[PDB]
Amino acid sequence: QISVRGLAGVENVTELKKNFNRHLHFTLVKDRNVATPRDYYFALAHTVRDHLVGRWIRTQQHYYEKDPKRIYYLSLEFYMGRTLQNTMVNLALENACDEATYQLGLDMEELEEIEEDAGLGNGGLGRLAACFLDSMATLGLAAYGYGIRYEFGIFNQKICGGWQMEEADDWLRYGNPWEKARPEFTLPVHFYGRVEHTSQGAKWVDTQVVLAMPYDTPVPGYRNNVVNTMRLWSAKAPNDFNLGYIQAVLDRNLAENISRVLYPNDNFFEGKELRLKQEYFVVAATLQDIIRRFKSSTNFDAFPDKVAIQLNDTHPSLAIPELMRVLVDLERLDWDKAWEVTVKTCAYTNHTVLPEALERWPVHLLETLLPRHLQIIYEINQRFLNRVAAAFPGDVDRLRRMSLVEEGAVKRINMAHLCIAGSHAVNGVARIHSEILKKTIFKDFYELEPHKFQNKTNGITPRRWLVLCNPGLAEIIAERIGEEYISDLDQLRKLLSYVDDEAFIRDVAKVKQENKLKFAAYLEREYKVHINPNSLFDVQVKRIHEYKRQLLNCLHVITLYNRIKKEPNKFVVPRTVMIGGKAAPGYHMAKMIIKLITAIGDVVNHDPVVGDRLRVIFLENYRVSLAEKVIPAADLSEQISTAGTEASGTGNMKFMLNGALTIGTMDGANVEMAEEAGEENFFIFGMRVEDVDRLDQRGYNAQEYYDRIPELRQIIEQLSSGFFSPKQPDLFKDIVNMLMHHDRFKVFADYEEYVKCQERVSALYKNPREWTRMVIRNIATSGKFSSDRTIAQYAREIWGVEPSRQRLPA
Amino acid sequence: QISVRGLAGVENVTELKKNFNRHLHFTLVKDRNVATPRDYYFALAHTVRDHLVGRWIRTQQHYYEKDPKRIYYLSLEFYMGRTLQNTMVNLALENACDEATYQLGLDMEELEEIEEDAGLGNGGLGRLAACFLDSMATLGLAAYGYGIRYEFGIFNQKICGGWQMEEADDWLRYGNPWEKARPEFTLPVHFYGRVEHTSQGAKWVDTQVVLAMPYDTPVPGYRNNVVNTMRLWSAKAPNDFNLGYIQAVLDRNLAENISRVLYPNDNFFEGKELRLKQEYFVVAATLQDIIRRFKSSTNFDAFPDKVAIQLNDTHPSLAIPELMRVLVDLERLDWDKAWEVTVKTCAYTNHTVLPEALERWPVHLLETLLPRHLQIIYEINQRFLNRVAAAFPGDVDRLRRMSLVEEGAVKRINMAHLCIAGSHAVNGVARIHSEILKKTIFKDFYELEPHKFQNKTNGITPRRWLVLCNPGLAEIIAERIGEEYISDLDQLRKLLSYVDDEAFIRDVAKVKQENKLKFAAYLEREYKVHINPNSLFDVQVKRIHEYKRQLLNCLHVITLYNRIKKEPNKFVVPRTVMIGGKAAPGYHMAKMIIKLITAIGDVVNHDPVVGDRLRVIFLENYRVSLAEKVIPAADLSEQISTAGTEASGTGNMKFMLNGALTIGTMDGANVEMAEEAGEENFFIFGMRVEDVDRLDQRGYNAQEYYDRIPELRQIIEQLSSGFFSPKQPDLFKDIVNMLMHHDRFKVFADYEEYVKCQERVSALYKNPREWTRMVIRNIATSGKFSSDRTIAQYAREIWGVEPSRQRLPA
Ligand SMILES: O=C(NC(=O)c1cc2ccccc2[nH]1)N[C@@H]1O[C@H](CO)[C@@H](O)[C@H](O)[C@H]1O
Ligand SMILES: O=C(NC(=O)c1cc2ccccc2[nH]1)N[C@@H]1O[C@H](CO)[C@@H](O)[C@H](O)[C@H]1O
Ligand SMILES: O=C(NC(=O)c1cc2ccccc2[nH]1)N[C@@H]1O[C@H](CO)[C@@H](O)[C@H](O)[C@H]1O
Ligand SMILES: O=C(NC(=O)c1cc2ccccc2[nH]1)N[C@@H]1O[C@H](CO)[C@@H](O)[C@H](O)[C@H]1O
Ligand SMILES: *Cc1c(COP(=O)(O)O)cnc(C)c1O
Ligand SMILES: *Cc1c(COP(=O)(O)O)cnc(C)c1O
Repeated sequence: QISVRGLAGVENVTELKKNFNRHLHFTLVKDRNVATPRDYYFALAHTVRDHLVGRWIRTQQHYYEKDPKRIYYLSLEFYMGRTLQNTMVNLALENACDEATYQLGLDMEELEEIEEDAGLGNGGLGRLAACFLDSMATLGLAAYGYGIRYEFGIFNQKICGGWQMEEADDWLRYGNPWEKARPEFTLPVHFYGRVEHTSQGAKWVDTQVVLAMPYDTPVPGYRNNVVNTMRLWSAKAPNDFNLGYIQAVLDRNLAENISRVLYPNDNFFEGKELRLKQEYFVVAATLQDIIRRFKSSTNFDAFPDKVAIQLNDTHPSLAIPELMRVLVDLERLDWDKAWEVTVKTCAYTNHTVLPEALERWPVHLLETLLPRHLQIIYEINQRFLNRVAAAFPGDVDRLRRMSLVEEGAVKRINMAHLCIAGSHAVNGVARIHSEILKKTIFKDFYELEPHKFQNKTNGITPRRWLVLCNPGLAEIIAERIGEEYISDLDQLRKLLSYVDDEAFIRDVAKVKQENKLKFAAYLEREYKVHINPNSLFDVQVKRIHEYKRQLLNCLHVITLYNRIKKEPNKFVVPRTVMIGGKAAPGYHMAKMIIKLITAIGDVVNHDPVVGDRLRVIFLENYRVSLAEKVIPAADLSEQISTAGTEASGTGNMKFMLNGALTIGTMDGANVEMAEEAGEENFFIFGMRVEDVDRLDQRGYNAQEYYDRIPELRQIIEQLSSGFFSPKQPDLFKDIVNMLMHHDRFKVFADYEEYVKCQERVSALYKNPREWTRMVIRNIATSGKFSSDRTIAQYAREIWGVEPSRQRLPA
Repeated sequence: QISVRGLAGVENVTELKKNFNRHLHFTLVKDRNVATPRDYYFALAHTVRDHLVGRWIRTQQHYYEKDPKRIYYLSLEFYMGRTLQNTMVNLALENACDEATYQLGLDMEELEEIEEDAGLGNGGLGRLAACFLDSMATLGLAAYGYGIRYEFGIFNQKICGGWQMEEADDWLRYGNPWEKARPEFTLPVHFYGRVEHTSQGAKWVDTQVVLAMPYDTPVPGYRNNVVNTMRLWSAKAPNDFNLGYIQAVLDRNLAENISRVLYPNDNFFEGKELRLKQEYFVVAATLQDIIRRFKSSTNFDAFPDKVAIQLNDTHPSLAIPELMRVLVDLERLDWDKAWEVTVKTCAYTNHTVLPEALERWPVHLLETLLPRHLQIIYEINQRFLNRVAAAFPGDVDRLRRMSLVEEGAVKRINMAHLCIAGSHAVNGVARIHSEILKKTIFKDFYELEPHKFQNKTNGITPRRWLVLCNPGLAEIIAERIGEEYISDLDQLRKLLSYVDDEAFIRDVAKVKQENKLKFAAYLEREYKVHINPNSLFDVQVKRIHEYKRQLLNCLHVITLYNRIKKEPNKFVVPRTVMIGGKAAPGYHMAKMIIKLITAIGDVVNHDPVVGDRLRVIFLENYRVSLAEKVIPAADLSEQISTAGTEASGTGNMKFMLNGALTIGTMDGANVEMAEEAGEENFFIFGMRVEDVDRLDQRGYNAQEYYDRIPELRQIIEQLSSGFFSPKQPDLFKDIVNMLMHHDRFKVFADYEEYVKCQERVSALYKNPREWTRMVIRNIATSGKFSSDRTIAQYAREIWGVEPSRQRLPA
């Protein structure tokens, strides 16, 4: 149908049809008489999967022959989403499969909706890992993603009586065609025990053993015949575990619980033992795998020349002391040499400056679970602090600030401090964030070792986030500038010479309208909710957090409602306000915010005077597959975090690429997005980082804003009096109390500028031609935010490897 | 190589080779450079599996079109063993696969040894179910085996310091190519809750739900293109289960523990809640499946015309009240009609008369777990006892004897009584056993309903137990009488005209010698134990039980040792005495018996004066795959249970078919085996059932035998003094105490006759020609003991269906 989806050659279509029928018969044990849509999905998945095999085997043997430096990306989260369409896109099989299925009497888009998301992440950090894998394969790097195969990913969200309910994400129930179990490569992981000091160094003895069984998933590059590997570890009990008899067999569950479920708390670090076990589990199994592969190429001087380990936050930070443990205790290297190798091997990426999110493990937990690692951490700390003392003589407070060990009621290990000490490179994820790290939380470390600190601005893959989710836009771009931009996104700059092109203006607006119509139809069919497709689609989708200020959006919504009620017969630009995202199960305030959004909808959506001029919808179960639907449909992207709190954001980049305009603060990557597009093409409002600092020095008094802004006062009175909860008048008392007395994120301080800025959005939307021209200026300058750019920078500036767009033979 | 293994056609071999290579590549994601023997096994399994698919689909659609009466075989145990060779045998693919693999540079026999046994049973009862499935498919019956997919089967046995150690049988670790998961056919099973009595009958409410997910395994008939199904249920938690958050997800393990492990206690009924859950789990899921299939052919009058349910012991006895529950509470049938349907549908097979093995469930357990079923059981009991009272007026003691409810400290439900009341047919498993049921434990029930009581003598499948395990014997038989005997075992009678045939005598002896050489080589390679292949192979393999009298065998072994020590320079017929079998983990005496056997070996095997004249070996980890190796190698089959205790035995039949002579009591099927072969061709010794009864009336005094038999006295003195345990002199005090004071199975009473009979065995073995002639007379009369005969009798006399050897189109 469309060019970017590839060729549907007669020979290919014929072969796909027969292989589909072969799998339906031999693999699924079904015929066309009893087969269901799910059976058809699986037949197609197996058919497409077959095309990966040759490339997967030959990519891996190519790495063995050429022996390049290997990149190991360690993460507790990989937010992959669906695999079928992405695989077809990267193999140029989409049109051929569409034709093959069509000739068999099937709708491929219907089959695609059957696949479960691989939801092995919470949000941004997990999705970044996924985009990175796609980019590393596209750029021909010898890269491996290592993580945990959770039996249950991020919970499915149900909304019941306006409240979030959590249900288990049983994503493996029907099987996973994309993984290959590798039981033959199972490795042991050790826990508990004790340290014995002998004549020839320390020995870690009397341990309990859990087995790590790998499952491999192919990661195809974009049309370069490269297929890399994501290896996820699953926990298995040894066969003599607990070996009255029945109970011993049942108790195997305790060991296997390590890989059972993803921790869904992305707001607040909780020092839970099971989480610590998960972190060591992935680190210990992965490092054994790395060392084995290195030995199968005695001398560890060349280790950092052949191995790079990237730590996705501090979650896999135990890699540092584990590598030291193996090198010192098992390989018998001297400490100084092992440390040199470790530092040159490891690099650390930070994703937030919020203090409550930072990992600070109680010493007593590490003492019991990982006694040798604690001893190694203590030794690292002493040697590090001796360096600090030598560089800054007499600065005793610096010594306590920089220590890996934090004193207090309970002693804790600061895992970020461990990561900085043990890595040759530390990076933030957007320019402003990286600067904040050097000026604030890691200031002391920057002063000691300035060369370690870098920036790597985040990005998104244009395969999933344009070609896959928005083929209509990809095609109209391809018609003008060709197909090369898909792996070279900077080429989008060529679209600037089309800003006054009448045909292109019409085509861009048409694609958006089609996407909006499709999403409006999705909402009616799956949820029975009615929306006006002609309204401005105002979208805020992301995890629910106070710092992300969904509450500020709520205040604007109520403002618009109140203004309509005051002047009913005055024209306003119609809006559909959509808010979606999951709340961490133990985050009370976030759960209250969800209830508020639904409560506002209950009032607004049923007011006859409002009509179709304002609609408020909570998008249930926001996840990767839903993002792929809603982002192409969006007109306005809400990126409204308090300046200095969102490290980067990546949803922002997805919206920019797909033809939405952005209303945002100068926070995270918003700054660079505005820099690329031009400030005149961005709806920028509110306090800058410097303004927040000034307010903190003075003291934030929310009462001041309440007293001076009548429209804000009305909203607070409505919330407190029970206007949005008639049967439970004091339901939102916690929200009001927080806003008035304990608001860390200064919601009231940005209220006036936000509402005014929103008025300017509505003004521009009244002029469809000028709206679309500004959209074109955004899409055309989105090139910097390709994860291909991000990965090329990691490769050149941290890992010491050169990317390549050269094809492997098919 | 050999005729019975089929043709190796050029076209077939070529196609098998290419499909092997296709699976190694696409399915296993390997090439010949990195593939291991295990990978090669899996490639072959997938290749052979492909040949089942068409036949499996067309068999099932054939049953849908013809709509014959369906047979449902309900069992908690299916002892299947390995599947690869059996599938090849039944599809006539063995020679072709042998050639295909040979041309690829692989030894098929080496690949076959990689497959894990499906050890989903304890012994005889579980293996009977497996042989029955094979026979039902071979006889063209529309039959379904229903059971539980245990994650862990019967434990692997390790011998450490002479003691049994148990380790988990993790049989699914590398995957199971023979099962097809059917998640789409998942059904709910209900537990706990309470009964509510409304205007329109009882309702079972407030239950907890566990899901039953089926896995289907193909059961191929012998070269008739029939492929039936074994459906095994796996336990799954519902997605809202327990739905702080983390714990709720982890707690899903509690529901899923239902299908975790096979109970290994085959000696003593233990009223454990988890076992009760397993029994209801299989019954509830199965009956829903049956009713659904019946409705997809309103009127349940035709139910017994279309459905037969066979209960393998009382383990699935809850089928009776569950069927009543569905018919009365859900379908709204009146009680009397539902009861008529139930009785005509169900039949019960008993497997033991030992009181401690009979299921007697505490009422309090059923009250809590299955409150509606208990109410139904009470109603069944009242109506049944009203019938007893009408037939035998004034016989008050008969009423308490026949009650389903047993009074005492704790009230219990006798599940055997439930089965008899609710079944139209009750059978024992050998003629003597069936007679014992009518004269003793079920005497009252036989007097009330004599027409219900039947015999169905057990059998074994000649596919697994001759063609598969002993191809050399199968071939020499086939050379004389053709191939038809494999599905018509009565044809073996034709071999009687070869008893004086010099060529056949030589061929039978040669095959035995080859089998003995092969097994002697197996013992050296896998266990490093040395045996003399020229010695008489004296074998007792079966689960360790006091009633099976491994201890009597032990006494004979020590007798032979003592006689050698007394007269060292006298010739004795050399023997290798092999004893193998698992003990239930909580059966102390059985564990002591294993230790005794190894302790005897430790003394006997290292005595220089003995030399190679006597060797005692404990065969570790006895299981189906090991039985297939040792049985063909055996000269003497030990079947020495106390008369009246072994219901049938089936190991006895396996040995008879494979050219061993039998030393045995007149117990179980031994009686019929001796009847078929002629008593002159069997080594029969010891008390008959009548002799045991006489001794019980008088009182068994072991001291009498000890006082009157000097050779027995010596052995007891050796055991007590610490001759077989020098460092732990009183190790065997428990065994001596039991034998002297508390022996339920009268070991001493059969000692003298046993030793004398064993002397006659040795005498015959000195004459190779006459030994072999007697062997021929045994093999030639083994035909009755085909499970094809057994199943034909069940079909005609219980199920009301006619078997067929007619082929389905390929
Ligand atoms: O597709 C699958 N087929 C079989 O397991 C199967 C076909 C067949 C034919 C005859 C006899 C036995 C047979 N068995 N299995 C799925 O293969 C998926 C993709 O690898 C797995 O994720 C999933 O766990 C597994 O259920
Ligand atoms: O997604 C992020 N963090 C987590 O998911 C997270 C789970 C967790 C568990 C325990 C302790 C800490 C934890 N954190 N950070 C995002 O990471 C994205 C990728 O850099 C950024 O764009 C975005 O600004 C940032 O908020
Ligand atoms: O044989 C199997 N192959 C795969 O799972 C597989 C091939 C492949 C190629 C590219 C990308 C992904 C891929 N995945 N799976 C086994 O299939 C067996 C037989 O059905 C199962 O018992 C067992 O659980 C399962 O591991
Ligand atoms: O194998 C048998 N029984 C069991 O495995 C068994 C497990 C179990 C658990 C709880 C309660 C009772 C239990 N029992 N019985 C054999 O069943 C065989 C098949 O009929 C006979 O040949 C043989 O004589 C007989 O001993
Ligand atoms: C991109 C993405 C995110 C990250 O969004 P931010 O707005 O940058 O926090 C979270 N969840 C999903 C499903 C995503 O796709
Ligand atoms: C046949 C068989 C049995 C039953 O043997 P009996 O001697 O009849 O108790 C037990 N275990 C296995 C593995 C068998 O094959």
